[PDB]
Amino acid sequence: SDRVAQLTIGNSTITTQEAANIIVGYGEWPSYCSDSDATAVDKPTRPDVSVNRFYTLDTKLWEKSSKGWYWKFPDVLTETGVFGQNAQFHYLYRSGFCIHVQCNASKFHQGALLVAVLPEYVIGSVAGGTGTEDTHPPYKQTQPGADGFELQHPYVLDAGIPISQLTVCPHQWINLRTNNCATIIVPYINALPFDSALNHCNFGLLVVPISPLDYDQGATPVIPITITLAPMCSEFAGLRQAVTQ
Amino acid sequence: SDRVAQLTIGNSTITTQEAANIIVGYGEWPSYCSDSDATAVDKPTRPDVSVNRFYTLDTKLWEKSSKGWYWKFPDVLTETGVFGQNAQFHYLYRSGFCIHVQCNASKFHQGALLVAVLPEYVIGSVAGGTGTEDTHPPYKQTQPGADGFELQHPYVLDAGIPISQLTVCPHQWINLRTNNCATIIVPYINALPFDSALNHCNFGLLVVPISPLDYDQGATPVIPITITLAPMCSEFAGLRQAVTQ
Amino acid sequence: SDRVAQLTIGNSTITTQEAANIIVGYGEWPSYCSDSDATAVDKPTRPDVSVNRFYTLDTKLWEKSSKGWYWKFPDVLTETGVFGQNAQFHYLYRSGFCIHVQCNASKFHQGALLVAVLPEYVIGSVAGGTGTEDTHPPYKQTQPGADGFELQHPYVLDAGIPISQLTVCPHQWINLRTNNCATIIVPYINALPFDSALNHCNFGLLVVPISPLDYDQGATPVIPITITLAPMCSEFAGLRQAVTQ
Amino acid sequence: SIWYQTNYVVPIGAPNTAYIIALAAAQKNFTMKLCKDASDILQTGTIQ
Amino acid sequence: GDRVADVIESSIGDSVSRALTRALPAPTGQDTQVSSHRLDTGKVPALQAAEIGASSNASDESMIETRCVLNSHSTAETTLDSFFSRAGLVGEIDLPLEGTTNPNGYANWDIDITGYAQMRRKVELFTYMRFDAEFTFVACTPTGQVVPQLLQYMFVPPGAPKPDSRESLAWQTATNPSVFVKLSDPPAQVSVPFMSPASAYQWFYDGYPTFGEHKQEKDLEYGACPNNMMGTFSVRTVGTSKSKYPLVIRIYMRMKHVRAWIPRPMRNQNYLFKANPNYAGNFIKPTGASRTAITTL
Amino acid sequence: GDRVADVIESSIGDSVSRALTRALPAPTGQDTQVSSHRLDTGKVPALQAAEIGASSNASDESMIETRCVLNSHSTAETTLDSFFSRAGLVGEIDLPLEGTTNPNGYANWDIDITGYAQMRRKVELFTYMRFDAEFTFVACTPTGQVVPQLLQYMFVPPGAPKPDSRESLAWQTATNPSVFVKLSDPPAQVSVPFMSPASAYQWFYDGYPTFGEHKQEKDLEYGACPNNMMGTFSVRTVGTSKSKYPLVIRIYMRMKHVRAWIPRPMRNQNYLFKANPNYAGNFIKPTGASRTAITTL
Amino acid sequence: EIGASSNASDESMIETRCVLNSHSTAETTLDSFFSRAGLVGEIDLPLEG
Amino acid sequence: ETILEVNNVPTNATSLMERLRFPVSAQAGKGELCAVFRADPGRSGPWQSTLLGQLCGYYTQWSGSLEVTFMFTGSFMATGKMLIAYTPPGGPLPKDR
Ligand SMILES: CCCCCCCCCCCCC/C=C/[C@H](O)[C@H](N)CO
Ligand SMILES: CCCCCCCCCCCCC/C=C/[C@H](O)[C@H](N)CO
Repeated sequence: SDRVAQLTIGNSTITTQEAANIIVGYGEWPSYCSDSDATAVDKPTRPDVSVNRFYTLDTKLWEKSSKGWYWKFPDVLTETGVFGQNAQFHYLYRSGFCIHVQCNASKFHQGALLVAVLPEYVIGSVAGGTGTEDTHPPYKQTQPGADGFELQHPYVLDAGIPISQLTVCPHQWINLRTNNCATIIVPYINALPFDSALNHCNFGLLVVPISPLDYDQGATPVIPITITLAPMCSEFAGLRQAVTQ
Repeated sequence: SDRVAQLTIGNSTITTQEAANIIVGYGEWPSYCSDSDATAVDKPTRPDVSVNRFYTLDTKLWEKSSKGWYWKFPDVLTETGVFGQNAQFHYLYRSGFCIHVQCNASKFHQGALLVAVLPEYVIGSVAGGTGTEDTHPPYKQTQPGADGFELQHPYVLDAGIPISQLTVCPHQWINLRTNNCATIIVPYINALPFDSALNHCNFGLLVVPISPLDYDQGATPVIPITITLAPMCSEFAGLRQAVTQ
Repeated sequence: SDRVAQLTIGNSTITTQEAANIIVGYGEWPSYCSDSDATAVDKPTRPDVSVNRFYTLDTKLWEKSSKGWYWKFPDVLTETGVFGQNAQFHYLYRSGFCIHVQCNASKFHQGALLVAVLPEYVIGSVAGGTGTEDTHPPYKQTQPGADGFELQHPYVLDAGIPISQLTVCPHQWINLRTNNCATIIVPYINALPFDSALNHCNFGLLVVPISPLDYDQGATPVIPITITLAPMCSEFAGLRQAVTQ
Repeated sequence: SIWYQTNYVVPIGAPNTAYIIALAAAQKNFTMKLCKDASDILQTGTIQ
Repeated sequence: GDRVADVIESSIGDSVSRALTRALPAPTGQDTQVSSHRLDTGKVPALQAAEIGASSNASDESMIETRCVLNSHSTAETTLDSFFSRAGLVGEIDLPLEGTTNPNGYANWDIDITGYAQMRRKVELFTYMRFDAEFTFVACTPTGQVVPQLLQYMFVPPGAPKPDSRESLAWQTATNPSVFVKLSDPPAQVSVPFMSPASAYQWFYDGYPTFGEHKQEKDLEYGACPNNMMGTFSVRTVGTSKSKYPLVIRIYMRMKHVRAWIPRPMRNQNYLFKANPNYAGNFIKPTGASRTAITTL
Repeated sequence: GDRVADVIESSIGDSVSRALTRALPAPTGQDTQVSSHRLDTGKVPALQAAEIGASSNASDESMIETRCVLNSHSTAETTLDSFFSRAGLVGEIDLPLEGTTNPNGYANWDIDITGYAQMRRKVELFTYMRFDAEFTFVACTPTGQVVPQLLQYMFVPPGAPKPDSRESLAWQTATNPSVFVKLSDPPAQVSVPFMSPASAYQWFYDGYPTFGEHKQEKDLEYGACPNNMMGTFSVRTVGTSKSKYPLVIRIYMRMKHVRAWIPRPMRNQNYLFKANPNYAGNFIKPTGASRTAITTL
Repeated sequence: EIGASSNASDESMIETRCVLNSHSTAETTLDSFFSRAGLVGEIDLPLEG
Repeated sequence: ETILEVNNVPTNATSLMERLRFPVSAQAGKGELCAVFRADPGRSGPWQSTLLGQLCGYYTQWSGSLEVTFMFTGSFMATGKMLIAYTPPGGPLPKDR
């Protein structure tokens, strides 16, 4: 009654038979912007089912020596489908999200993934190691796209913040012994009712294996991690010609 | 009170000071598909302001020897903006239209344009002149795009139908002596509640000068004809990957 | 609450801990013949507990290359116990059935059995391959007895009917990953209130492995399939001397 | 189209290849119209 | 729920089609009322503007001094059923003894009413037409003689197997409707319903039926509407041997319960191909007759 | 209007934020109720699942035999204002006589509280913070001596002209707020409101402020939030000639009316740059101290 | 596995609209499907044979 | 429900039985394609094996939503996730997941 679940939105349906309940980010469901909070005067467009659907963006292979990966939102969808088209044609952006991470193994595999959502996850550079060099992460690292990016130092999350305290953010654990999926529902987290879907990344999703994957030789060595996500209550405003980046 | 008009829809506004009233195609305003007429089971998307706006697609130059031009709908917008993106991503299509043809001249210019909307305007070939050759119009002629296409034999409209009876269709006259704009509002005209926005062209717009343009030498010789149009009550259904043609 | 079940009838009890619900053939429980449907004038005998009991008739070994087996009813019991004695001594016959197929394996075995009940399952011959020979199946093939018979061409069920449409008949699936038993309750299916229990076979039970059995070397290679069945609401009429065939 | 979402993961001691059985049917809004002749005639010569 | 004003007050979902006009009964032509001389300024019925695109609404009374005429002329005969419910030739099937067209004693006629201009010009006046059909089959030898020959007319819906020979297995008609009549009998007559998948037949389909590149080989697909492909008509001489008589079969169609939409200009050029608006490019002729000068009759 | 069901029954426009939790008053720590030995099956408070991502809700009573304790320990001092409303160093301005930094007798300090780890670690605990500010300016010579020098502190909002010299025309402060105090006087203290264009200051901005290609020259724009650029602080020695005394000015900030959102993990690496989460890549140190073995203390 | 057809509906899988289905099921009935005359036997009456 | 011959590649008699089911196995985890088939019930192809397709062969026009259920016949210890996508008309065969 809590291990089996089915999430349907738009024209896509995601099922699961070994779920571990659903986390609502900060105990708040996604909702449309209230008229007392909106600041733009133009009437926003609400395409509804054409954008509020589960997008399966990429598949990452979990290995015994993996460090972890992170994705930026809504960067991952800035170039995907009708949602990406609307985000390119419209200046303003507002939506929630429903992130479903899939990672399935057998009863003889072991390992634990920490799936967390960190708002305004600003990536820092290693500052040339010693710290005397004022470097900045490249565009391909600050906005990795749909491929995500592999963490270099997951202990500090490449941002000087320990991962041991990452659980203060909305998070779920994919421990292969019990559950093979993590569901996090994240409302719009920003200091503004609307923001640019290209320049600003509202939050970053982190998938870091805390307990290394292990299995005896002979079992299936390819354990993929697949990210599936669906915007919720998406709004757009400030239409103009399309902008690619 | 009838010569000045302003049409506003979406985030675009079109004004006119020498209008000649507004023609509603077949006395019927565009409306959404009723639940007793719909056949698709998926919930259609209604992007509203992001697609229901005035698109200025191209400008044609009226000359003393011009034969006429025609455009196909919604072909002209299959590759324009959020409307084109939705038409590419969605299999089904339903919308009305509000076509505003602009053609402005001075009080010393003369000429008359016949602006008409002919549903299911099937273009035929000249059949090799004699008629013994079973030709078909090319893709660039059956689906001219946003550039339209110049009629070869406007008397038969390149389809064996006399233009003298074209006024039975919703039409307006741009006679430069009085009015410089023609406004036609066309509801969805099809035998189906929904249809493909790429394969099927619901109607074709014809702009044929019946009385040739004339003016004494010295006046402005460039008299442009500009087509501006806005879909009304647009619906889309059957989302999949984008299809370019 | 649906995986554990116990069927008790007569003096026999069958239990199961990995059941997959119970199929009532055509949504109708076995019942005695109504006085408005009966045609024989003699009072039928209803031995009740002496015949309405679970008979375990034979055990078939499922192999990786098995084609399938079928049994004929009530042929399988024409020579078994008090039921067989009554069927031999009485001309008329009427009963339902409760067929319980047992096929148990481990969690590392895989395969799927299709257990179906096909009324009036007439077996045809291969007609000499080419089809120019008017052959008939032998007595040992049309009335196989308690040993059943192995299908030669399970795709056509040795009768020119595809097995892909066999699921239209009352059926259950024994997929070793979940369930190890199939329970089908079949009422009397005939165009007559009574019929001969020797000459006429009301229905045939088919057990055909659709997905071949598989397992790594080392596991138990003998996976038996055992058929257990119990007549329900059995009636007999027209007593005379015993007839063996 | 059927795509592998993540992978087919199996432990040591279980078969590496598994089969999927597809069953097809129609919903309760399914209707049919214009009864026509069969597309296949299951007969070559005269049925003797 | 709905809490924002732009959603609460939104007109999205209003499926009622605002119709500026409503149909009014008109059994007879409009009466003419008394009119008198009218000499006033500012108000002018005579001057109109065809510029708007609306037909001028000036009446007889507003232009000249008229009398009172009670018009009792009925408008019944100009209705759609009165205009269209007249049987006319739509297809002809030839069944020769020795020939190259149909020497096998059978012929498959793809159902289409565009093969004859008399019917085509009438039906092509409207873009969309929804109607029932009544088909009558008049069969006779080329000399107009009736002969004791037994025929079979089979309706072959789209997707059904098309017969390939006079003794084909498709003629068993176990599902297809078939008509068995003799030439000595009156012509066979059956009623055919509205079988299109669409809500109305469309004579002009400005589009393509399938996606992909429309090259030269895939160029005949323009203007072909699958929603009008009602099937094939198969006719044969009922027998194993060849028929003794040559036959020509004429099929007459008569629409009924007709509904029409979207009038279009009537054709004014010679027809050239079935399901194709192609016209002779070099032989474009004027719609009407010509005269030597405009100032003379 | 709305006539289709999918529009009439649509939840589009429901702007109410469904909150699964509601704030409850908690002036003191929770009391501990009496518990006894509990020996039952099926029901188990001890076993939980951190897998879900929710903190375990097992209480003291559900694990061990507890007594009744009336907890009167107040939770007032852990509130946001109690934790943050303590003045701390946020910026230091040096006004040397002979030097290379500010030899002109004035200095422009871009307002930012990220220059000192003591304040930065506290403020960086939350992603969004909305508060008022109270700034106190302690000025003294490098020897800690107070001297009779008259200074001017000017608040220069973003867009206002930045002074370029001690006698610049911008010092006329006809619109900008200015404070004139002497070092012998108590430190100047003013209250600064919430001036951000956004509804709350954001210490981390995962984005870029302007469109276009972010090349090497346009690479410092990452992480810079214009909504936090509250302006520049300009200080000068009020006079035409050079001041007699060298001055060092320390600016202490104390937040009040604080509101915070979105807690994040506290920093555990040495800070390197203002407005930049960069850390020493080769010198990543553990959050806490280490020990030789896990089985010993 | 149970042997019963899956009862999942359109509404329980994807976001659907409200469609009033008026398509008649009359033509799929037994009499509509079977009450069409078809060839079942042929008798040959030759002169010499 | 009736068995849908999705894997209707074989033609020989000794292997006509494997047309009923199609295999899955451990993969490289790149979202590869497993099987495709058209959704037309009365069209020549996989749907001819179904009773629904056989009956729709007797009717020219059909209207209504179809349902397809896939039964996994693997071992109880074998897990995995598969994506099954239906592409509305007009779009070609998807090149990738
Ligand atoms: C005895 C059986 C006779 C069956 C008669 C079926 C006739 C159905 C009436 C409409 C037939 C279609 C008429 C032609 C339509 C379009 O103009 C063409 N298909 C153009 O492609
Ligand atoms: C006498 C006038 C003093 C004016 C004081 C204005 C202070 C306003 C309070 C907030 C100041 C911004 C603090 C720093 C914010 C961000 O961390 C940085 N801008 C990072 O870019």
